[PDB]
Amino acid sequence: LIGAEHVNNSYECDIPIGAGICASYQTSQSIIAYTMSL
Amino acid sequence: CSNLLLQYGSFCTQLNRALTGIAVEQDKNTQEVFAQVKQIYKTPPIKDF
Ligand SMILES: *[C@@H]1O[C@H](CO)[C@@H](O)[C@H](O)[C@H]1NC(C)=O
Repeated sequence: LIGAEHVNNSYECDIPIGAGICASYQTSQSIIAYTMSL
Repeated sequence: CSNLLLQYGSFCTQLNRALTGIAVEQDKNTQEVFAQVKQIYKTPPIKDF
């Protein structure tokens, strides 16, 4: 995945990517990738 | 082969959703069976039940 910055903190995700990682638009504001929160 | 696929690209095109539809279905299947509660409950440290 390119163009998305990975972040260690976990939130609830809306756009499934796979293998335990989603993506979301979170604060400017840019697109980020993170492990979802159960 | 690709120059002859423009007559069967549509057949190549519908099999993609038939594969995408099942792929998103199995992803939704796990959500419908395991994701019932939104709150994760930790087991108590006391094992005396
Ligand atoms: C997230 O926090 C952990 C805490 O140990 C740290 O090791 C890790 O490098 C952090 N990740 C990022 C992307 O800053």
